[PDB]
Amino acid sequence: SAELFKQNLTLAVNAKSDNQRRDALAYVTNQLSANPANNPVGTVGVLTKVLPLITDGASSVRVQLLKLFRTLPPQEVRPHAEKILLYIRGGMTHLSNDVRTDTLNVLDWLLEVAGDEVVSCPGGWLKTLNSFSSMLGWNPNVSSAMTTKGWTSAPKGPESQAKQIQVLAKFLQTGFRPEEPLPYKPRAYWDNIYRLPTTPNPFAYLNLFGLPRDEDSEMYPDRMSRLRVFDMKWRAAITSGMETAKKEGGTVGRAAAILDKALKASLE
Amino acid sequence: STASPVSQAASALLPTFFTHLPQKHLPPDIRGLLDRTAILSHNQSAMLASCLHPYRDSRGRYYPSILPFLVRRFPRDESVEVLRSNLVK
Amino acid sequence: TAPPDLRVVCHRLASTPVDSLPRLCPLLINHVLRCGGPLSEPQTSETAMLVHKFRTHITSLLTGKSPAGRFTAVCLIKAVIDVGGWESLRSAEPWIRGLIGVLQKPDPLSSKELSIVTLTKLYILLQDYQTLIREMATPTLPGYATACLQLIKPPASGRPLKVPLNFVDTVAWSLSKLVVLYSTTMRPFSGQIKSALRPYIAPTSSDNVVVPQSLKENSRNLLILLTYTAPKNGSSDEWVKAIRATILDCHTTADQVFRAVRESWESTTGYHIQPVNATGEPSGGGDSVDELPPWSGLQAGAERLTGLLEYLTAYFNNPTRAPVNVPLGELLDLTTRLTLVIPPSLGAEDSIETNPAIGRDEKAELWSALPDIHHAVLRLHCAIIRRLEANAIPLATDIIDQMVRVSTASKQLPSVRETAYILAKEILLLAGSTLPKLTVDILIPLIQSSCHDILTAAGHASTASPVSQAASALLPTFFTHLPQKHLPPDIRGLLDRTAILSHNQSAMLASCLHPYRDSRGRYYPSILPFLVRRFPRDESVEVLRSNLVK
Amino acid sequence: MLTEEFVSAICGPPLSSNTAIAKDVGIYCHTLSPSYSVKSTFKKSSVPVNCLAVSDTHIFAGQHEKAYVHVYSRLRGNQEAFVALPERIRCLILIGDILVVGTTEGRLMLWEICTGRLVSTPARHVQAVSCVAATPSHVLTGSDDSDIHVWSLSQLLELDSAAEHEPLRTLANHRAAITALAVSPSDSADTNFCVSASKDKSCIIWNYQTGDALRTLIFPGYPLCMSLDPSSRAIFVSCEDSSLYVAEMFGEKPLLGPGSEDPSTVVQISTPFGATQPDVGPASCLSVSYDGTMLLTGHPRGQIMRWDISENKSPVELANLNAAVTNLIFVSPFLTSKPTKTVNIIKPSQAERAYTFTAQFEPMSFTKSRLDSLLNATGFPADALESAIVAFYQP
Amino acid sequence: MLTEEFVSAICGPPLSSNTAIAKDVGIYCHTLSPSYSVKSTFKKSSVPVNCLAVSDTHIFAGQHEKAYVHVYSRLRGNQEAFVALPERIRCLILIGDILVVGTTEGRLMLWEICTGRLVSTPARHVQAVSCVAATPSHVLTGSDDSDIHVWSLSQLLELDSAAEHEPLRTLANHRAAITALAVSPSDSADTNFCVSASKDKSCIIWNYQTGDALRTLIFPGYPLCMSLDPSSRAIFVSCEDSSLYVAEMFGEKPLLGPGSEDPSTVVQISTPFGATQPDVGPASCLSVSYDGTMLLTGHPRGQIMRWDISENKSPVELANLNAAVTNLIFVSPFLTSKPTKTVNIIKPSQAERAYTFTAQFEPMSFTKSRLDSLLNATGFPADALESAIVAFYQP
Repeated sequence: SAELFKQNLTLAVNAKSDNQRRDALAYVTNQLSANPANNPVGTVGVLTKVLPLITDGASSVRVQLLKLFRTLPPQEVRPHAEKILLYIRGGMTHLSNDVRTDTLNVLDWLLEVAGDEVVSCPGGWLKTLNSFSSMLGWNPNVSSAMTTKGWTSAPKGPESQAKQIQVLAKFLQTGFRPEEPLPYKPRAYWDNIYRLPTTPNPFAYLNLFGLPRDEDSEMYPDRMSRLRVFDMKWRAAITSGMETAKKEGGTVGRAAAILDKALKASLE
Repeated sequence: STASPVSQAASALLPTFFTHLPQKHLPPDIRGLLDRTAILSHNQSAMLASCLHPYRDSRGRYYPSILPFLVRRFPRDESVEVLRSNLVK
Repeated sequence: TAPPDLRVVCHRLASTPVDSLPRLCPLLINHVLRCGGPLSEPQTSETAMLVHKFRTHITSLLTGKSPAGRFTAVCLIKAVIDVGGWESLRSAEPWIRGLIGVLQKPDPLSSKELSIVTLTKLYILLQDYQTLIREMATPTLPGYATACLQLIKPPASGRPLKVPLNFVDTVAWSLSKLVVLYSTTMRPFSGQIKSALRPYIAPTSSDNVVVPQSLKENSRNLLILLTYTAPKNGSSDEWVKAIRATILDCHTTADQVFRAVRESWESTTGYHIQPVNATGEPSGGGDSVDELPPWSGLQAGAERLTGLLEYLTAYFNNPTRAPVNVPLGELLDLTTRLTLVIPPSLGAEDSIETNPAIGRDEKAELWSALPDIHHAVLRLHCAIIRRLEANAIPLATDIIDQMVRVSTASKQLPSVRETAYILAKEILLLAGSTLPKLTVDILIPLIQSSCHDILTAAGHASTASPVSQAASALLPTFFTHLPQKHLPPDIRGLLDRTAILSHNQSAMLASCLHPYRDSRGRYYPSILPFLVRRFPRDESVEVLRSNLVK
Repeated sequence: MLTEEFVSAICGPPLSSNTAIAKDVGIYCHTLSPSYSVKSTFKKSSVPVNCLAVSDTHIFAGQHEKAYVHVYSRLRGNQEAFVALPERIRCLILIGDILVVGTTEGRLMLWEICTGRLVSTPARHVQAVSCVAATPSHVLTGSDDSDIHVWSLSQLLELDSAAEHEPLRTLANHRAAITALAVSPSDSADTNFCVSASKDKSCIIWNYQTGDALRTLIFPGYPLCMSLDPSSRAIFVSCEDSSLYVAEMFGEKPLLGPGSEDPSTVVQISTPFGATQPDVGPASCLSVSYDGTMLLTGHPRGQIMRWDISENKSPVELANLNAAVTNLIFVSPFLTSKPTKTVNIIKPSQAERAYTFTAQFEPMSFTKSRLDSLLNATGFPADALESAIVAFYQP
Repeated sequence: MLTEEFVSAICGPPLSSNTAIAKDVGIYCHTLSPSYSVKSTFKKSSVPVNCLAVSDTHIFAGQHEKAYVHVYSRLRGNQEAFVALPERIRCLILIGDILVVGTTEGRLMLWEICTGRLVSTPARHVQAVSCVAATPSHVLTGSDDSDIHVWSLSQLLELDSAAEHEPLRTLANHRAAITALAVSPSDSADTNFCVSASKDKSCIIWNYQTGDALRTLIFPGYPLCMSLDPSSRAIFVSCEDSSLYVAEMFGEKPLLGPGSEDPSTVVQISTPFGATQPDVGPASCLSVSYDGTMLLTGHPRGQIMRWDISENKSPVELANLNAAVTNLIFVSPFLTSKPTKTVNIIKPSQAERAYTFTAQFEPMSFTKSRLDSLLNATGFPADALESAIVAFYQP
């Protein structure tokens, strides 16, 4: 059965036939749902193979990737959020609106299984804000690029915009969730020195063996620094965005209402 | 490069930022910068101080210890020989 | 908007007279070091105008007739080449020739010394930029070397040297710094340096000149590093030949020094002791170029041997260009020969074999001369340990025997005891955890002497002494790097008591980390209550308190 | 920027007909961080298990079948030396500039690469010496005779030593051939330990300076390879069941320490941290990274696995070298100041000569002068300036 | 090997009518090693429990039911001061130069004996401050309201701070009056602890910088006093049942550490290390020697009892003082070099004045020179000799 799993995954990631790919991916999803232990290549290998496929032109194939994600184990997804989030950046960036919507669904999945890892991983906050503001069109950089010097030009769907504002509001409330301390562990201080670290990807804050990080790629694990950088750099732009979405009304207005609630709780 | 007097004064101050400074009010980026400075400067006193004065997050979980770096840079120094005291019998 | 530091510099240089400018030099240097930005700015702004005026005024002071203005120019040029970077480096071509002209003209010695330091800093800083060596360092360097060798070259055989030996020290230090970087350029000057530095290698009491210690060290370093200028990559061959010639000179001097004592020493290398005439005072040396200046008298032979041993020490104190063949066997044989002759206790002069023809005054001079020679041998051993690190483990057994023999021969000299403590710390840190019972038993008097010195300095039998500091540095090593099973219980008790009374935190940590084992098997009590009560807030003491107790 | 590097050595003929991977290349030098990339190659070597040694100047590689060691210069990127040893080489490690070689006859050679001096111990092992570990003070040799011999390095290597060399202690509570040895970096008499793996499915933690057995652990399969974590907290061992086991000494049930049980009690370990598929094979060699978070395992099928202990239980394939990867050795990313540089290596020779040491003397600035303060200080020091001014104004 | 000394204070009227000891004398100073003798006496005081403090220069002794502290000059042998306080003294300790006094009205007072400041805190307590302990950063006050408050020394001793002082935390798990307090030598946030003792037959070990209660200990009688051993391994506790108990924190079963139980689970001690007869009575105060092998108790009938902790021998009577020994304080056998010596003290006054610190400055060579090396070195140094000879021969 392991050989069948490997060949079906290889055909799903390499074949030219949308129907054969969706059937192979449904087969993999069915085996993973029936038994999570039935994974010869591991969750990391499955993610590494299926993550380039999130930009596929086939919406149904993207739906079976979503189902495969939702049947993957979240505790195994959690240590490897950064690669998934980078592929999510690619999905946000790709020009197809259906690909953007399915990648928004994938981002909602990844937030559901691991919010803290996404908002604390390197580049997980400000580059996500770059992506959201770019494909909502509230980007100050894009506005400055569109604006000219001296000249004064004249001033310038619904379901997609509502989904985008909903995912942005969910990401913002996830990054600004209130946090409570754990109770006292009697043997934590000495085990921290005399035992191996149980934290996934330890020494990430050192970044000794990695590329130097700018403001965009720096980690913001805690809510206080997240709120500091957010109020320093992104408050006014998405504030104007939510006011504009409120003036639009409709389902976009409802998504603006949840966004307003989240940003008001952030201001609290 | 040679060691400037300002560098020597800062190196003598680096362990004190761990030993005699409240780490619960310290931002995580400054703690990371201090740990990077200690590791890349090979300050065994600062690495021992960082191991013995761990950083609590907002969650309450301690950060991983520098100790794998200290034991590989100074394997037979008194700083690690005192940490190996649980096997003395 | 130029810096206020630059405005202050320009205004004070414009207003202050040149005769009072040297008194104003300390604040001007601080202001120039504050001026980091505009001086490093490559080539209109007031910053650029003031920088151009400042450089023009520097050049005017350097080319002016005023020696005070020249001194101020040297100080400002040193500051500018320190703070301004590559632009200040490339805008300094007339400055190098002006600094050499300061050396050539009859300027005062402080100005000449600061010019030498500034030129050495310039030639060192030009090594980073490969082209500036070609346009700038290469043409100007032979003139600087010629000026320095003219300053330190003796004017005549019947005339003394004009420049002070402290200035010869500065010249030798500058050439020592420049040979490692510009071997090809100053290859032709190697002949004059070897003739100029000949009296200062091993000066004796017969030279009638008090040679500075720093001059001796710098001359030794320069004549060792002069192998860099050897043509056709003869650096290693010249280094090996020179160090073997130094060992041979040590042996030939030691013959005339030790003509009184009949030696049982034999050579593994094969050197045989030449016969020495019984009549007359012991003499050595010649007027030849390769050999050192002559000396007369047994004491002068002793300082000659001490200076040659310090030159051998400088060999391990100086780096080499290429891999070299270090004669460790010959050095070990030489040190064994010099350490097998030892001063006696009170009344053992009859016990030690002596030549009948040698008089009592010459004998007493010899036994006074031996401790300094043993001290020089121990310093040479310390240098060998420091340079080789784990490569002197093959030599570890013999140096222990020589150190114990020298210390037991002269345990009343504080300098010999301090050097024995330093060498003991180095050897025990190197290979000490595997010493046998016999070696541990024969190094016990060193432990007793160290504990006695520490307790005497602590007052529980004084003040701070170098011997006390060396013994306190050695004290934790007796716990960390010595076999505790081979130690007698009284020695361990003395060590623990000495550590407690001296409040030595490192020694007390080591004693708590190394419990003592007897033949019976009973746990001796630790000194942990003393350590926690004297150093309560120390981090390592906290770890010991939380670990050893559990 | 810190880059972590490792040197791999392969043995045997190629197992697949791939024109991209050259057959005759035996040694690779790689970067693990920030990504996999082959820096350099070294030619014509078939290096079995535990016959590779890496130092900042040279790579020593004992040869399968032949009684030869190939010495490659990392500085010049070439094969410096073909050295022939008197007997078959089974294991080879390097301490300092002294190469420890354990033979099939049971002998140990200590070869000093700078002085060109070879010291041969008597055959105290009745069969082949399988594994050897070293400290600056001790050498531990575990062999196929179910015996581990502890030797004093300072006693083994001396000038004019003619007495036959004898081990200080012998640890023989094993009952099978010793597969692996690892030694804690501590040299103290009370805190040091070693951990040994043998073919009787057992690993014993010993105090090799006092000759006491601290702990006994039993695995379902006999351990092929072992490495301690850098911080001495845990042991990572591979087994013949293609499994990777972790053993932490200071957990809730501690193997060592004050809370540990009696040394006579034997711990059973049956929970595997990881497992490799049989098409990859059991881990022939293992190494641990500088931070200790990652460990590399080499398999005789040709694959290299990277294991992230915190992140992913399943290994991640770096590459396939098309030959049995017998050795993986990590290199420290930090440059260590060593007072001598071994540029060239003196071949072993048996002749009468004075003890000569061959190395390049680096600049460490052991000599300090008062002119150096003026030279290395920005500007001049204030006392130097004011002394110069006073002597200038004085006639 | 050491000469240990200890100071005792008596309280109340003499119990026996006729004795060799003078009825006037209230403070005794004795030498314990090598022989027991009364080295000195101090005349008139009636010191309650925990109302004595000893420094290198002075002895501070609170009076019974009075707002008076008698200060005796230990370097002169007489009584220097009769310092009055606004409120009566329940307890007092000395740290550095600050006398910390817990009063009868629930107030904390800090008298700086070198400047004259008397900083008073608002009455956070509702009853009398029973016991007080001090770290270099914190002050813990346990009162009869079953409350212990932790204060920070810097914000207590700030010069121009006019805001009301407030405790950082309130360690309130006890249910009765806090009898005793002891503090670990450590001051780090994660390695410190403090042990309380209250009238609910309980002792709680807290971390006084985080507020967590690490351990709860039940004694058959309510504790009177404790003392930590010098190694912070054992807590010697006197109880109402005329018994001294030893609670070993880190022994075969760790109260604190990795092998401990939950903090909620309570450990009961029922094994008495020592017992005293009913005529002796329960020990009013406990103290441990500098070595830690020896322990002293004060008993209300006047006798001081020496107990051998190591040998576990029977206690022996040193002398009888005919009055209740309320306070026994050991003096460190070694002398610590203190930068300033407090020869005289300044009485507390509330007036508009500049901040003046009054002490004597001791010579400890804060300055150095080339001539100081010439003076201190035996003979002259060789370099200075050489420079002198060169300057002499220079024309």
